[PDB]
Amino acid sequence: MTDLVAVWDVALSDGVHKIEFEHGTTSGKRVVYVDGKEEIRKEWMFKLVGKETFYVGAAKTKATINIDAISGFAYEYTLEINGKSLKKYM
Repeated sequence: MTDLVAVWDVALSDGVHKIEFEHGTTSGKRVVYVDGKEEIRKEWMFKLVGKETFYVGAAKTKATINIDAISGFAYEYTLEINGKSLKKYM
C-alpha cells in the first residue's frame, strides 16, 4: 500500500474493523480497504477532493471518507460513521 494516507480502527455492532485508505496525489487513485479486502478502487482521477461512501461489516454500516484541501498543498481525510468522525492528515 504505497499511497496509504489514513487508517481507522473502529468498533461496530459486529466487532472491530480496520479501514485503510490509499490516495495517489498525482494519479488521483483512491483505494478503500475494509478488513484487508478492497471495497472501492478508482484507478485514476483528475480531481483529489471529494468523498467515497462504502459499507462496513456484516451489518453494512454506512461510512464516508471525505477528502478536503488544507494549507500547504496538503489534504485531510475524514472518516464519518453514525454521525461521529475522525480526521487524518500528515
